[PDB]
Amino acid sequence: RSRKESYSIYVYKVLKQVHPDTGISSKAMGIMNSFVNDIFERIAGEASRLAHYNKRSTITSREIQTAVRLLLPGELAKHAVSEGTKAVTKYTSA
Amino acid sequence: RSRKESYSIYVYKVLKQVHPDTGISSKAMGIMNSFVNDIFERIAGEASRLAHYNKRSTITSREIQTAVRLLLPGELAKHAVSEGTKAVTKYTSA
Amino acid sequence: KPHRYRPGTVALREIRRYQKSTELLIRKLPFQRLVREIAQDFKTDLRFQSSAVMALQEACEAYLVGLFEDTNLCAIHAKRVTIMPKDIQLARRIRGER
Amino acid sequence: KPHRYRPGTVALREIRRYQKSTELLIRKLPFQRLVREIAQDFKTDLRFQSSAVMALQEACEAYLVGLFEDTNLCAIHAKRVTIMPKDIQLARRIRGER
Amino acid sequence: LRDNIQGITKPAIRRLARRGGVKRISGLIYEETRGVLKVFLENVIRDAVTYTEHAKRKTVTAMDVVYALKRQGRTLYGFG
Amino acid sequence: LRDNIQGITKPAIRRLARRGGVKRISGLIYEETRGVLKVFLENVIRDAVTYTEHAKRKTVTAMDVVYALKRQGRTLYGFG
Amino acid sequence: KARAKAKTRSSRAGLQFPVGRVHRLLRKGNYAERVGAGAPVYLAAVLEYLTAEILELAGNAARDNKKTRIIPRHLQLAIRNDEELNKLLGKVTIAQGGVLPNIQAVLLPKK
Amino acid sequence: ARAKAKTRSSRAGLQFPVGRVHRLLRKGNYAERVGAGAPVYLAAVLEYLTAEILELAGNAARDNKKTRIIPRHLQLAIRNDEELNKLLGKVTIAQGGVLPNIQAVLLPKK
DNA sequence: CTGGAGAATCCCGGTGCCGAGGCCGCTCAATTGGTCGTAGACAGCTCTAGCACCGCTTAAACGCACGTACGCGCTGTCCCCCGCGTTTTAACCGCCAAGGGGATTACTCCCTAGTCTCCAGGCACGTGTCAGATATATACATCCTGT
DNA sequence: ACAGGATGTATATATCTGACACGTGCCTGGAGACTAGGGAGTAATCCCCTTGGCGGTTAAAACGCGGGGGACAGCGCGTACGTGCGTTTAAGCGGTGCTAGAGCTGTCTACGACCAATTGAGCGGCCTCGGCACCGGGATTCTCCAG
Repeated sequence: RSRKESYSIYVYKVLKQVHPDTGISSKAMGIMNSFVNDIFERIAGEASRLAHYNKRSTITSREIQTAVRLLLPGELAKHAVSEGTKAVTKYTSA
Repeated sequence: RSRKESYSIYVYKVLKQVHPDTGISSKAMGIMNSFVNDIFERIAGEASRLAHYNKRSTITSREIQTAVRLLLPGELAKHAVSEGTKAVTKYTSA
Repeated sequence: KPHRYRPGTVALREIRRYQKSTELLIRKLPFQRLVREIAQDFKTDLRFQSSAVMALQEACEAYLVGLFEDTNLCAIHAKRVTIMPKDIQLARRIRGER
Repeated sequence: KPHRYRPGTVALREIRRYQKSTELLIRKLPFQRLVREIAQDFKTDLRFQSSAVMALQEACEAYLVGLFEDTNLCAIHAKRVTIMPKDIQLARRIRGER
Repeated sequence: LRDNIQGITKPAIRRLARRGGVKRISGLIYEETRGVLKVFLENVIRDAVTYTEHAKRKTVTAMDVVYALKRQGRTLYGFG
Repeated sequence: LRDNIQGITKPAIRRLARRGGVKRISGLIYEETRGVLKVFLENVIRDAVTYTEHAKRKTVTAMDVVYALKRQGRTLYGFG
Repeated sequence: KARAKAKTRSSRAGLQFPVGRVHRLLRKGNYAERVGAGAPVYLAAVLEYLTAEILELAGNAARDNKKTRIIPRHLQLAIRNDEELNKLLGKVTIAQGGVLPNIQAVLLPKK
Repeated sequence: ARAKAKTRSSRAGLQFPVGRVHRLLRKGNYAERVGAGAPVYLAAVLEYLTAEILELAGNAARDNKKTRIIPRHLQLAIRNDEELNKLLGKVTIAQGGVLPNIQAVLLPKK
């Protein structure tokens, strides 16, 4: 056989975190999966282009942060940068 | 000093083999260099996505061919495919 | 005397109906036949997953609805309430689809 | 009586003049000051290569010329020859800026 | 298959316009809409069939369609 | 460095419209054009400054502007 | 042989999205020959935040639709009602999402 | 004793550098492996596109009574050719200007 | 400016059914742990070019005056599209059946990475010199007033 | 519809002039040669799942018709904008100087790849119940004609 892969469990965990008594259908779950894959690809591609422009061979949290504040608009970018920074600082301590 | 890279001599060779008694300005040569870089990046990125979609790790002449016929329109696509196939055949023949 | 709504009010009612709703507004089988005809123009004896034709229909309906929104904007810009092929052509020209 | 051209004829002749040429139609120093003023809020004491300001001016002029072409098409669509702010708004809305 | 563009009927185009908030529709709109839909469908299907031929496949999958769509700047959610 | 948008003069906007093939220009066009130019410049310069800051530089280079434009689907030829 | 109990990297970062999976995808996606340790953490945090924003707005759209389950229509309403989310996903079409209900003022009855 | 070196561009009958294209493919991390024929195919395509646009731009320069291609000639070549215009419809040529065209409604009435 | 008939829509209450979500077993992918090589951070020196200033010329912006033609409002007319009822048709759903090919696995082979050496293709620099702006003078080409 | 008067714009020559194209010397990055190993091409199988057909139901499409309301042509007018001119302003050119920061350049250290063992997170499959779809019945709202 085979074995697929999706963000379905993670999207469901985030949904139960933000709306504990709200469900989600398979079509909406697939749309969220496509959204996560799309934003992942956009951010990773912009970070790859940043690293290639700056003649760097590694993608760091700086490349991801710059890609996020390039692709995401306004308050969305600000809050995403804050979340990523706090997650990196929490991960470094642990 | 430093050492820069450009397609200037290749663009000039192609110009001379397509218009022997015709020159090109520095700004036009820079525009041609930017055009070659942009089309190279477009074709290579499309071939990269084609290889990643089919769970392949190598970009071959067929990935480049598919990318070309995905990116160039109409007669440009078929003429470029003809040129690439001819070049690959007469390269593998020698 | 039979009841008759004035021209436009039924149009507004179905505007509200089809903007509230979310289903595909094109019959599935004719669209599938159109898709297969175009594909056979491209490659002979192709096969389509049901999800492939469904994705094509979703995309085509979204494109046509957006194009009609821009077309309605063009028609209103000309102090008209009727969309005309000139409005579609202007919308596509500005979008760059021409 | 001094010789005068009718309204719109020297306008047409300078349409031809500015579509025949390629130079930048905005004065360099005011545009450079505008660029530095816009950039000053994003980052202070910021510097610009001369080629960077030239590239910004080229891109801005190309964008404005394309927007004016779309605006002219919008104005002609409404059976007018005078472009109006509503035409720019419609062009930007269809293009995707709004 | 032939003349299947007529399967995109006048009421279907009217419904699509109603979803677009169109109140009044000219009689010539339907043929124009069929033409523009044919052009859009031709572009998307050409790219999708190119993707299918690259995979040495004979079945056009939903992945081919969504890759073709996101190539045109018409990225679609809900199919992978 | 303030009010430098008025440096984009009415004759300059008129010349830009003439290159756009505009025969007649309303009087309110100039402020609207200044607004749209301000928005476009703000977007492009914001992206270019982000690229510059990621490089730890403090001079906006031509390549930063070109990358900023190419991100917005307005790629510019002639500066690298 | 006293190996410590495995802690997933998402738990170390305090995230729900998978840091290890994102790291593998970054490595396998041919974005760079090297991927930093904090890059998947930052990317997973950003993805989780954006997912949380969309899901919060879509759950709100399901609330006033008195539905306890998110459907594509709710996602479309949430995304197109939010200006920033709509700007982020302007070129994206959502299957079975519909459109925002809006009618131009000139088309309404003139009274 | 090594044989005489032959550039892969010469072996493929190309002007554009097959070796440089191969190195750029292997360094732009498009894939972890790059085939032997992929750089020569890409170089052939790039050389053909360069030849097409330079042919059209040189024709424009001749029509402008100039023997040197300038950005204006490249712009005219790109915008007049509808396929080349479709390929480069999102790019702006610096110092290229625009195509000379006036809408017929704006032309003098009588 | 409402009254009331009529049609569409919304609220509500009772089946029911299927898919969303939870549980379980497995397995493969993330962890951990340890090592090694090198990417980049970091300090330091250089020298490019970006910024700032000054003065003069003059092209361009600007403010004003005038007239005209174009935008816009109003009116008529007319015909095209909308609302609606009737007839037709083919979409849709359910079911069946067959076989095409997607897709998964095993084997092998050949094609690409990686190395080492070597040399020549291309780049930085320098230098004549010639398309090509740039001033003239000129020969029409249109524009516009007038008749 | 035709003179002709005037302003503008392609032609036609000198005339410098930077920018271009070509020649040189390096030097670093492709090319020749060889090896190893894993990616992929090929073959076999199997089982989704796609296609094709059939029949009944009925929702939707096609057709026709009456009419009203919106598109469009025409007219009037008045104001905003084009044109031109005199005046003002600051852009542009050409210097000059200076120094901030881009751009190498060498060290080294910390960080990321890679390998092996391990285990638990996540996926495939099963099952079940309740959220929502459907249906039927008022309650409500909006429409439109007639006052």
